[PDB]
Amino acid sequence: FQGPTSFHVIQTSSFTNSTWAQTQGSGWLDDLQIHGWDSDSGTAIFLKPWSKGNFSDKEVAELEEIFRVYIFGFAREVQDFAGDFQMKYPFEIQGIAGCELHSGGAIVSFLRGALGGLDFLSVKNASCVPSPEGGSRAQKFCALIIQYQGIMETVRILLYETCPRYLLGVLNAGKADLQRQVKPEAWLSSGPSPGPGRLQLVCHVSGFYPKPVWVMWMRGEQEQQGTQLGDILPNANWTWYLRATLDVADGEAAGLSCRVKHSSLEGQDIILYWRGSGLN
Amino acid sequence: PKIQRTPKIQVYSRHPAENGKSNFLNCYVSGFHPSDIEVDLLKNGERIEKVEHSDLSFSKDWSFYLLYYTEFTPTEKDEYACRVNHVTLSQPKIVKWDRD
Ligand SMILES: *[C@@H]1O[C@H](CO[C@@H]2O[C@@H](C)[C@@H](O)[C@@H](O)[C@@H]2O)[C@@H](O[C@@H]2O[C@H](CO)[C@@H](O[C@@H]3O[C@H](CO[C@H]4O[C@H](CO)[C@@H](O)[C@H](O)[C@@H]4O)[C@@H](O)[C@H](O[C@H]4O[C@H](CO)[C@@H](O)[C@H](O)[C@@H]4O)[C@@H]3O)[C@H](O)[C@H]2NC(C)=O)[C@H](O[C@@H]2O[C@@H](C)[C@@H](O)[C@@H](O)[C@@H]2O)[C@H]1NC(C)=O
Ligand SMILES: CCCCCCCCCCCCC/C=C/[C@@H](O)[C@H](CO[C@@H]1O[C@H](CO)[C@@H](O[C@@H]2O[C@H](CO)[C@H](O)[C@H](O)[C@H]2O)[C@H](O)[C@H]1O)NC(=O)CCCCCCCCCCCCCCCCC
Ligand SMILES: *[C@@H]1O[C@H](CO[C@@H]2O[C@@H](C)[C@@H](O)[C@@H](O)[C@@H]2O)[C@@H](O[C@@H]2O[C@H](CO)[C@@H](O)[C@H](O)[C@H]2NC(C)=O)[C@H](O)[C@H]1NC(C)=O
Ligand SMILES: [Cl-]
Ligand SMILES: [Cl-]
Ligand code: NA
Repeated sequence: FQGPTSFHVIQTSSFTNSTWAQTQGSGWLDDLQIHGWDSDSGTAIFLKPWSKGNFSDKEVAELEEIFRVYIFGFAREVQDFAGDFQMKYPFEIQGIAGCELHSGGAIVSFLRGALGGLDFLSVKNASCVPSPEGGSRAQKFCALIIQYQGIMETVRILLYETCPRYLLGVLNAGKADLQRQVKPEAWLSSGPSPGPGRLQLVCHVSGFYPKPVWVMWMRGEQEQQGTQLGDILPNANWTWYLRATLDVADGEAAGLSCRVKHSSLEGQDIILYWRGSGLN
Repeated sequence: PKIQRTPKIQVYSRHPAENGKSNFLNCYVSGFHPSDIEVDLLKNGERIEKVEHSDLSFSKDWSFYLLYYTEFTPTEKDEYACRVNHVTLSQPKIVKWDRD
């Protein structure tokens, strides 16, 4: 099956000073957002009609309550401990937790945490593991967190028991959108490059879904190894944009084409041909 | 826990630009830290009010990223840009849209 294979929740907690912290949160299938967290209400925003997966409204409400209580308590506890942990304001903490479906069917769960944009801790087989970047501070944290009744048990249940069934239910519930096929459009452009009698050719590919795509500059059947891929950039409404560039001598641009292969094309690749002397 | 990251700013249209044909203008702001940031889309140097943006997210290396977008109708003369302010920037960084 195509489309996303993982669910995760993220947290960004921004600590301005000893009395002011604000948290932002959201839920994702790979890079596609499916939940928002509404700080006005302390509840989740369901971005797609199928965002609750196969969960009952009662269980969803229980999870939103767990998250609400966690977000509040976390900010409070970190403010109390900030002195004990030699913490200078302002600082930002990030967290991500979730699970992913692998080939063969295994579902693997993960939890990571960061401080100052660097890894701080992770959860490995139900245990708090300090990251080396977190140094002694992360070691003190791991020893502290496990003292809190229930916390690690709730994390264990959520990561290894709740998340896998949630993931499967939501990948099924959302399949008409998650596994849809949307065809890209493609176009060529050119520009100058630094070298003498050097040109840069650009093959633009936009509006495709799912994310996997193949784009190559070609000469007949020969793939040009010099093809440079840009970063895949998002569009609104769950499609992507990608540029594939080629640097070529002026007199050798004739004969080049761009070939695009995508799951949506039904084996009918897009082929654009570069023509010289300003003939598009 | 200390080194700040300046935003990378990429401005691109959803569809190839055709003068007079409606399109969408995207500004992808990524790789920055911390998350507090200000982003505006400009038309001929003036702030566009009808702009949408994504909820905060971050990449594997913990750098934040945001997508800002608006409907726009490009012309031969009009100039569009993305203006960003961040703690790492002395003043707002302006990246103009280039259809190329
Ligand atoms: C949301 O969906 C989850 C996924 O459901 C499946 O997939 C979706 C896409 C649709 O196709 C659904 O029709 C489909 O059910 C549900 O979670 C799954 O629930 C089923 C039972 O309905 C459960 O199956 C049981 O599995 C155990 C074995 O589990 C262990 O071993 C396996 C490996 O072999 C391992 O992977 C597991 O992690 C465990 O270690 C098994 O013993 C059960 O057998 C008994 O029951 C069956 C009848 O079903 C009977 O024939 C047998 O004879 C025997 O008595 C049974 O096969 C799935 O394993 C589980 N999968 C996941 C990943 O959790 C989910 O259901 C709810 O959670 C379940 C954990 C369980 O408590 C259910 O009763 C719950 O309703 C569902 N809803 C929610 C709210 O999460
Ligand atoms: C480093 C290792 C893990 C890293 C992150 C973990 C924490 C990070 C730092 C924490 C420091 C302090 C933060 C504050 C934590 C706490 O504030 C709170 C609770 O606090 C007390 O805990 C008690 C636990 O028993 C609880 O009791 C419950 O009470 C109820 C009514 O009585 C019911 O009866 C229940 O049954 C009973 O359990 C009590 O409310 C409460 O007050 N959080 C927690 O529970 C754990 C945090 C969980 C959130 C983060 C984990 C994310 C895992 C997610 C994977 C994806 C989710 C699954 C998919 C679903 C999506 C739709
Ligand atoms: C801790 O910070 C809060 C939050 O506001 C900060 O200050 C603003 C002036 C600005 O710099 C924001 O970016 C910050 O987030 C402080 O609350 C402010 O307090 C001042 C006077 O104390 C008041 O004029 C503002 O209206 C307050 N704003 C809010 C949003 O509450 C707070 O006082 C700081 N606390 C300590 C102990 O320093
Ligand atoms: Cl909240
Ligand atoms: Cl995808
Ligand atoms: Na609240």
